[PDB]
Amino acid sequence: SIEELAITTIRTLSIDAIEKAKSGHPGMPMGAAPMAYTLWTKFMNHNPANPNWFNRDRFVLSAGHGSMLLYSLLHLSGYDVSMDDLKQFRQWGSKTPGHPEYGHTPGVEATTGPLGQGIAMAVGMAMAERHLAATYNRDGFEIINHYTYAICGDGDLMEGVASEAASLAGHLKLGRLIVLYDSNDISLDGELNLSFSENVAQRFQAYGWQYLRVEDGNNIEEIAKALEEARADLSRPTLIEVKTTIGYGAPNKAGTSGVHGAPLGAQEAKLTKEAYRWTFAEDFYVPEEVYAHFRATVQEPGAKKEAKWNEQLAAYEQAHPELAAQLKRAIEGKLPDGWEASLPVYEAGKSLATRSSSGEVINAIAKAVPQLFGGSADLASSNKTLIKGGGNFFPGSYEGRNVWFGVREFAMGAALNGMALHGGLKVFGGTFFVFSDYLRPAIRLAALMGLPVIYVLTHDSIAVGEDGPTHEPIEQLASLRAMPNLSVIRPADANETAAAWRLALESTDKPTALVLTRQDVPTLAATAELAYEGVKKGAYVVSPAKNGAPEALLLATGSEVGLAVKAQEALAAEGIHVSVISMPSWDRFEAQPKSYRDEVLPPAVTKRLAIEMGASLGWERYVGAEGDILAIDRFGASAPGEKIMAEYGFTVDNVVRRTKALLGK
Amino acid sequence: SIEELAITTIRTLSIDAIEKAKSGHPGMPMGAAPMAYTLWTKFMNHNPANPNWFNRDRFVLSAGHGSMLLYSLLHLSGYDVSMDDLKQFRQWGSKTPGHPEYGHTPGVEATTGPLGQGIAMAVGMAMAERHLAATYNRDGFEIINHYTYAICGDGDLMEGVASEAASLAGHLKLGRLIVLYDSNDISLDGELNLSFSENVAQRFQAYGWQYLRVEDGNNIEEIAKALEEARADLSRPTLIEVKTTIGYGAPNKAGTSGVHGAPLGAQEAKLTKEAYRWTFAEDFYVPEEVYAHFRATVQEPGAKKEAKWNEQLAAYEQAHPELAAQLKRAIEGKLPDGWEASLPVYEAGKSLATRSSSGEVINAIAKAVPQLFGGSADLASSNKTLIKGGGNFFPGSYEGRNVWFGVREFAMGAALNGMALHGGLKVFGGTFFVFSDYLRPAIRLAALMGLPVIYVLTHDSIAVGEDGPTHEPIEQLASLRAMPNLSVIRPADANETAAAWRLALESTDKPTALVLTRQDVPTLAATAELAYEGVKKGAYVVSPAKNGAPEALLLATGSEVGLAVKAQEALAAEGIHVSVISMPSWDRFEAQPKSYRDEVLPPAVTKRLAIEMGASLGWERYVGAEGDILAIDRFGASAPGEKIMAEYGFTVDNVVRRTKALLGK
Ligand SMILES: Cc1ncc(C[n+]2csc(CCOP(=O)(O)OP(=O)(O)O)c2C)c(N)n1
Ligand SMILES: Cc1ncc(C[n+]2csc(CCOP(=O)(O)OP(=O)(O)O)c2C)c(N)n1
Ligand SMILES: [Cl-]
Ligand SMILES: [Cl-]
Ligand SMILES: [Cl-]
Ligand SMILES: [Cl-]
Ligand SMILES: [Mg+2]
Ligand SMILES: [Mg+2]
Repeated sequence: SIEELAITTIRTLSIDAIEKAKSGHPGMPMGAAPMAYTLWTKFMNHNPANPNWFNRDRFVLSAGHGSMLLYSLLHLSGYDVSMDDLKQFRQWGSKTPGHPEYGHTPGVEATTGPLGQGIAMAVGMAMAERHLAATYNRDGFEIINHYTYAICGDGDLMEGVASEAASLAGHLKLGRLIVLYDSNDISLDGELNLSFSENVAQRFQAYGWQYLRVEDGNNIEEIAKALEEARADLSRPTLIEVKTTIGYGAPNKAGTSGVHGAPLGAQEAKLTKEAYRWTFAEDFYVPEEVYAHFRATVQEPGAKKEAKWNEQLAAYEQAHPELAAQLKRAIEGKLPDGWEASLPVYEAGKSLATRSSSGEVINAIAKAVPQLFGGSADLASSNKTLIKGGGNFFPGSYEGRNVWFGVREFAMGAALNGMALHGGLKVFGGTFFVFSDYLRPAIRLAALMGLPVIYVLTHDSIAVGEDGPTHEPIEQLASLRAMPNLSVIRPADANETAAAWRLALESTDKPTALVLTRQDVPTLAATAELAYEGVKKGAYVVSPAKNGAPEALLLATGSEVGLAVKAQEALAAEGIHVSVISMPSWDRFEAQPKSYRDEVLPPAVTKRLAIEMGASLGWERYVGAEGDILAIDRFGASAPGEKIMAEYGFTVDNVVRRTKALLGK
Repeated sequence: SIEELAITTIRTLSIDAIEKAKSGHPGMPMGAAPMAYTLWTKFMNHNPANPNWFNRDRFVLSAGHGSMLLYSLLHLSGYDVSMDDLKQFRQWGSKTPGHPEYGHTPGVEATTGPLGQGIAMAVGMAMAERHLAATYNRDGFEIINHYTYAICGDGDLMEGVASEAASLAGHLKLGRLIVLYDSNDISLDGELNLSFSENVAQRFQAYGWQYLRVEDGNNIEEIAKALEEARADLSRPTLIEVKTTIGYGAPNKAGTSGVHGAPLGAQEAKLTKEAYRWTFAEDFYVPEEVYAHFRATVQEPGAKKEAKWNEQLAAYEQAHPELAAQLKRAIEGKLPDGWEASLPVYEAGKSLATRSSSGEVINAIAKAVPQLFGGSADLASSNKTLIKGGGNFFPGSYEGRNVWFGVREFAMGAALNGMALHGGLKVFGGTFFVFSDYLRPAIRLAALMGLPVIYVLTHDSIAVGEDGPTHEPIEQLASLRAMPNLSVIRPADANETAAAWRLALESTDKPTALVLTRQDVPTLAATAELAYEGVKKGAYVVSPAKNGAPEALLLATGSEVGLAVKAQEALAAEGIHVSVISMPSWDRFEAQPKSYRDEVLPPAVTKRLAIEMGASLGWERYVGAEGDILAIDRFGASAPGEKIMAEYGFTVDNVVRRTKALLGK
């Protein structure tokens, strides 16, 4: 049968590439190839000629170690994955990295490897599909309509982020999300029973999922059957548990954890090929009949599906020209001409938390930017993230723009990544800066994939006060500044906050963390003028010395900028002139040339005090060896916030006092 | 009824404390007072006169926003929490912080606030209780035998950490763990149905838990019946869903999310006490007959119980004097005198990954230190954590010392906090450094509570190779360096690894992260002699300049110390003389006096190159303004590790070219 031979071809390309690499994970591709074959050639709607076709079904390999299965299917389907690419598995600069990397392989929809997260990112994709369908499907035109598939394994189902995401997806009745569970009773350290014994069916049923079981993971009629039932039932996400033998066919290693994560070896790979009836003498061998089978089943149907969808789009264009022009910009990642003029501008004196001015920026933008979409992990009323009038994102009204993620920071991070990968949306999530730790691995995959997600991180310091040190960030700032390709902006007032929002929405290729206060911040007088370009360049001179030549520089961020300005005013009354530097974003300031940075931090002004309510790690770069740091390198406390700040030294007097010491006065 | 009157006292005290603080969370205490009084006064075995009684039931309030419910029961029961303490809720330095703080309050077993983690810490405590029962109990002496209780809310049960922990606890059949779920259909933003609609009972049964439902959370008899059923089924852990009205008794605010986290206000407070029939008209008032009731239900029974256990203990001493002697030492936190003699010492040049030398050290410490208990998150084969011959921690064999946490990093981390809090064990957990992000919030809780937990974090760098950038740490070091009260050690070789393990085990008041390699690192010349004092001082000259007069300093950590010594050798062969500095721990170095710091880092020697395969943040502190940093501020790649390290510039020839450039040579 041609189906069997395609499946053996997949199994054997995967083995050989892993042998040549002397590295990788054979056991999962060997057992999962039939289910992956069946989904890829019989149910999934995609076009190898255009992996960016916007209405394609989205596929996610959550069990990322199995990546040679993905690459085998990509290559045989005619994606731009060549045979030489498969012979470069796990090699420097290749298009077949050991775990799936989005942006490095055509057709790969998401970077996985960190277990659990792929499922949750698929949930994100399925949410973007329903929200987009409800925004653009009008008057008989079903322009957004597609499934989200994922293959996961035992480890994915032990990770909490996948529990969070399954709960959320079932709650939202995401009927177009179908997960195939590679259920092989094996994890990395040995038998599944070492660590895991849940009734997975009963658990996914408690979330509101359709559960289906495949007894024989090699029987493609039982698999295709399960897939038909899953695609039929659009009222619930589906989990298809497919019982497999890890390393199926290896006479000595099938069913053992030894086959999870190291090459079969030349001896056992020979015996496996014999067990497969794979007669052929050559390695990396694909019979022409297999390329032909894949042409017939995938390449050629895929191009007609997309052609036929291009026809429906052209008619929608003519029927609904504005709506289609909006959709086309959304797909292209563009914002509506002139949206930015809708941003608020705040006068000096006006005092409100930067979480509150964030709240106002959001609603101001939300009208001008239809593509904005997001929410909070059960803190909308504290983070100030609600889009008023925007609607609740619910199965009865997927057009609603407010997502109620629940107390699931980590699912929220990864769903956000998934929505951004889908395309068509600008997306944000809110929580307390301290609990940004709960989604830390999702922030990392955003950075690695270069996804311009936006984190709304409020309650940024010890000024939080009474809820105490579990709720008071100290190190989180430093911990994000050290992450590559993560933009971090801690705006100093309402105007820097609108600037920060603007830059974050203009980002195309990296996540932005917005660090915001619980407590009021009075608006500075220069920021209305300078914030957008000032924040654009990471740091600037928000308040220059009045006598032009500063005797020392005060360096501050967020709320502390106001503190430093009031110290400046006290100091100049005494005849001591300093320049205050706002430093809303280290990463963007380091992106500028030294010509600019030297205009902000003039080398001749060696006396520099840093002022920031957070760990000191890193501050020596900017204050230098004659400078001083006023920071916090200890945990906080449970007390009114202005009192903590005082006992920790963030007072006008102590700033003046430390500045005077720097100058020998 | 005296029962009602005590329950109403709890409620009023909670309301009054929040009013006076003008901050706090009345909703949960108001709804959950009955269940907590029932557990506290009728089932828990505890002694207010000794909160450290070792065989007490352990209680954790996972829903830590309800702190005043805990402080009320502690005050009323005769723990060292005064009325003045209750009147200082949420104030500076007070014994009643806004969320419970272990070590800041008598009777408080864990710091909570961050949702989900309370349940998983309680799982760890129950794990501790069974490992210690299996170790010390003998026929006729069930000397270790007590329950673990927690109270959680809806938010706890959305958190991934509590799904992981529940799964593991069901798998481990921890029948003595009983969780009371305050099920009030409300969360912080509104109704539970915004975000959460699952069948909790069905999910928890899928884990292997017993599920019990109390329909009227004010009926203390129905609560008592569930606790009796739950305490009687020791084959499974129990979840009791207690249907409660949040803010019960407040005629306006009961059952709304506005009573979650703000004071009632004086009006609603008056109206609430009216509904309760509380007519004393004095804030912070306790009827004398309520104290007397708690003294009859808690104080006197508690002293009798500990006293009976102490009689038991002395009987156990007589019949099993050696085990009783070992038990007493474990309880008091001591290590077997002389244990450190057992640590291995490695000849120079012996070449071994520090994960493998960690493995060796682990089994050396384990043979000499019975109380060592630990495991990995499905990465024992790769982290090298297995205790050989130590047995498997299962219900067959709770005396087994190897714990299979599964792919549950965060539950692992939180459960380690639980075991350290219980007392009597030295605990560790293994996973990839890059996946330490998955347990970040529990690392923070260890630091905050000062628990000498040990993290075994292998695969520390790009040397990991073919698995790619999702698996290669970059920023993790900087992220842990910035955290208060966390010790981070990245040993240079096998001897610094031995010394690191020794210091992490010797710790009493802070956790320790061990940053270990995948790849071999040769053992340096001088570490056999210098490692212990050297790592103890955080940084030390490991290879001083041959001629005694350094032209520059090479600063390095971990596997890069090797590289630095080769460069030094090459440099010396051209007439250039540099000193090499090992810095296994920044935190330990900063704890040295300046006189010693200036001796390792002579202010005279301005020309310094730091060398570390991770983010640059904070190295300017040690290289200074005329310094240079050879670091990695980008993500990694999929390739053989050697290939990546060379492309990223960690080669002998490149360190030499940098050093010469520093010296204008
Ligand atoms: C978050 C995370 N933790 C740990 C790992 C290491 N790891 C990779 S696969 C795996 C488990 C393998 O078991 P399963 O998912 O059942 O896959 P199978 O071996 O059956 O292919 C683990 C722990 C990981 N990649 N991500
Ligand atoms: C990890 C984490 N996320 C968010 C918060 C903020 N927060 C505190 S309580 C809560 C949820 C409130 O619901 P529930 O747990 O049901 O408590 P109830 O209001 O019913 O007392 C949230 C999100 C937190 N403390 N920790
Ligand atoms: Cl608040
Ligand atoms: Cl104790
Ligand atoms: Cl203590
Ligand atoms: Cl004995
Ligand atoms: Mg498996
Ligand atoms: Mg609730």
